[PDB]
Amino acid sequence: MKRTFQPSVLKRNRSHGFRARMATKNGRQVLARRRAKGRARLTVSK
Amino acid sequence: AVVKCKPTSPGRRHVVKVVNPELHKGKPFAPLLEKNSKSGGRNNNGRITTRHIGGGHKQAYRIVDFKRNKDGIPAVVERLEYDPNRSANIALVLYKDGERRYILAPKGLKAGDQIQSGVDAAIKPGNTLPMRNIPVGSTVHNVEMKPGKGGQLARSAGTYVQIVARDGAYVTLRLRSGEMRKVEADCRATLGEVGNAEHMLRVLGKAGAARWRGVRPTVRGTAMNPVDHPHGGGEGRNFGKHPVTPWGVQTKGKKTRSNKRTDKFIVRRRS
RNA sequence: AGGACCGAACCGACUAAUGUUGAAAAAUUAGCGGAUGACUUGUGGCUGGGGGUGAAAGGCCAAUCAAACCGGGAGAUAGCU
RNA sequence: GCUCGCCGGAAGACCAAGGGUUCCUGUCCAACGUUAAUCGGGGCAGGGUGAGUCGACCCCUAAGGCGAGGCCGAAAGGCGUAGUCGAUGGGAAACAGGUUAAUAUUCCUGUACUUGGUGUUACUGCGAAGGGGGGACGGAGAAGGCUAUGUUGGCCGGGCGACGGUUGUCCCGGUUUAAGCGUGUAGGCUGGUUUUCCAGGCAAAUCCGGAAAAUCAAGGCUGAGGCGUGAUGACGAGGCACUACGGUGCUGAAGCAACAAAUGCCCUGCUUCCAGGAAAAGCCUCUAAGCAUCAGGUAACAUCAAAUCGUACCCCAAACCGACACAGGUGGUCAGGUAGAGAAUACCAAGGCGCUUGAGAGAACUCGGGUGAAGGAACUAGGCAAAAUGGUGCCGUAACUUCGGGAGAAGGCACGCUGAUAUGUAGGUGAGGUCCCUCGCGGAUGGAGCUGAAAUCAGUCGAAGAUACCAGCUGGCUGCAACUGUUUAUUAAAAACACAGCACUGUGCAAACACGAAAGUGGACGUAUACGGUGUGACGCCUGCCCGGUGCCGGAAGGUUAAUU
RNA sequence: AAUUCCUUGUCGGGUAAGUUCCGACCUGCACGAAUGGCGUAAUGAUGGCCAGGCUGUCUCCACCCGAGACUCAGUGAAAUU
Repeated sequence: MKRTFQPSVLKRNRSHGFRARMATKNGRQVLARRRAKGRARLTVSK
Repeated sequence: AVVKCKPTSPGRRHVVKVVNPELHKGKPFAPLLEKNSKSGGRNNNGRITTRHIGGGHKQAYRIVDFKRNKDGIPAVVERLEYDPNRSANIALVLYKDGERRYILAPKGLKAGDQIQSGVDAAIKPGNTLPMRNIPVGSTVHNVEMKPGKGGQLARSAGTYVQIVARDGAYVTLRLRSGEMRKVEADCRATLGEVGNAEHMLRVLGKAGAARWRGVRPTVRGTAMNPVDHPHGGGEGRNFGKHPVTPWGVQTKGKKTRSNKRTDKFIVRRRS
């Protein structure tokens, strides 16, 4: 049975990558929230 | 010529084809071709704005000359070609100076015929003149709504308009819909009629033929649920309401023309 | 020639049995339908929640859908246990 | 190590995606492994990924994204021009052999190729953000010519048999060789060359397009394979000195022909059809502004450069997605033998495996199968399940019908092996020879050799010859839907949805309509033989009466009637 | 009748016996003409009914071949309370 998660690095970066987050005002707020919480990994870049 | 397919299998029993041997059996003129990407009825927002559009065969756009402003230079018809972008056929014409162009094919135009445009052009089918110089009561096609803008009326397979009267700077025309409309007596028109009259006699014969044209299936609306369509549902087949579009308009006689900007060029709207 | 015929790959899921703290949060075995087409498949792209998409079942939208998920208003309110 | 069993259109081999050291060596057995474990994809340490030619990067663009100004919007922000990004597509070049415990078209040996920089020499009109050509494109079908590959013969090496026979029409193995360079064949396409002229290609043009003359028929382009060279080489079954019996130097015979033959190549071809089949750059040409004893351009030779990143290993799976070492899911490439129409099926090759608890016993009962006296649907909601039919050729085949069908209707007969016709026939393939020639990969004749159905007659074995696997049950009446299709992923596949056809109605183009506070976009680069909405649902015969009610479309006198005054 | 309550309507066909099925009748509880009426060849993993063949479906079960169940060694769960 085909499952929901079908990995693809290119699609992963284009959807949730660091540059994708910085491209919009709402995306930049996601980074601000995560930085405030002290997340070690800000995004899924690597 | 209309040809009826033999019933060798279901889906071919009711097929009626329109076969025209005069059409060119080769590739079109490359310099007058352009890319034409399908849209699926979706606008720049990505939303479906026109339903029942999608799929179909790949097509290339042919640059057709709807203005016919190359006055005073005779041209000769080279061949007739099949145009997937319209119901009518098109003709490739070569001018005396060596330029080639595409035009709508009139009724009785064939390879080797000579055409011309301008004020002094002869009154023959395929010739384009300002409607001021065209005798009243004649049949024309590819009519311009404004001078120099390009033909916009009577461009379909076997359509045409008739010049009824010419009082001043305007000419009264009888459109295929029966409307009596008047336009400036400086708009160009082409003598004759668009020649594909047999186009309306074809029978697709099966569902797949419609899909080849890029038409997607239509769901009635009485077969949906109330949340989807005003015609809604019910236990069985009820339909106890006045017919109405999606979004709630009567669409059984209600008029929707609310332009009022011109409302002066119309005389005998129709019927 | 054909939304033509028989039939593998491939795409489906009509019947029965098994399984039901399963090998598997829908599968296995034996049969079964389509199989040049309104076919099928890889990669990328677009449509966002009273909105999308829907050959139309209230179907589907990340094992969740007669209004997704996450955070917030929020210790909503509960003449009821 | 010897046997046995299983897969073999994979359960073999090579990749992408994804994972990220799982790869090799040494060492260890607590935990992990559904048991033990000396073993492991486990612990610990060390080692391993070598490129001008493979891929990425790079040049070019598709859908689409972003978007200087701009237009629009309470703010946030939306759309979009010039532009700039974006492969799943286009764009230069490497092959064979050898080698490591683990990498190789990357290292080594041999032999090649591509694009740039610089320099010398000779001859020279060079020049683009512009013009033209080219790149450049669909479905289906049909053959013909080929190769991969296989079979047999010949050749070379070895063998003479654990039990009757086996020096022969006997048995086993091998019989391999690339890119590149030269040749330009089967075959495909196109009439060439010269001169003059012109409202076209935003200006120009010797280029493209157009027009008018003259002169010739052979010009050019494309093109699988074959042959030659590459190769006096490499490889090579097996021997022979070393041989920690783990393995290395040297040496190494034959290395041909015929036949069969692809889903691969010629073929981006040819024929045909309607639903009419990307873009841009590299590349080839044309000139403009400019530069002309310069700079640039073509050719030869020499020289230099081709960086950077990926390269281990798994990849139908124990390493990816499923919480598991999970009977699930996962795109591309390779395609041997016998039988067979076949990539079905059975047994095998190369290769890979026996699926990580076993040992006994031979109760009920459950699961998966085999057989069955007499009866044969009496079972049951229902022939559920099971049994049965099953291939090829020939004969033969009803009602009804839209004349296509129904139809493989139904039903019947023949199928093995051996010999002969014919020491292997019809057919296919085609050597030598002869002759011709524009003397070439040519043409005609010629028939050796090779391959090889089908049929008839006669004989013969068994209970049974389409013997296994494989492989339609058939017929009669009737409801519904015309039909192929679509649907509740995970209890409903249907009479439900679509459907071609039909009708009503809206819509004159800045169309109706739809998404949007708006700009704008779809409709459509369409124009009433068009587009939207609604109902009906092939086809045939047809579709009657009612406008009081509700809606819709017109009407113009009168009554009533908002802001405002 | 995919529509009929009374109802297994009445008559005929098929069966030794037919609330289903097929053909007629018309008292249509409560059919009817594009939310279409009546026919219709072909088609259907579609609903109902009847035959031939076939059989462990059954009368009525018997035996046999395998995997569990049972015993030994190792590992070692669950709902519930």
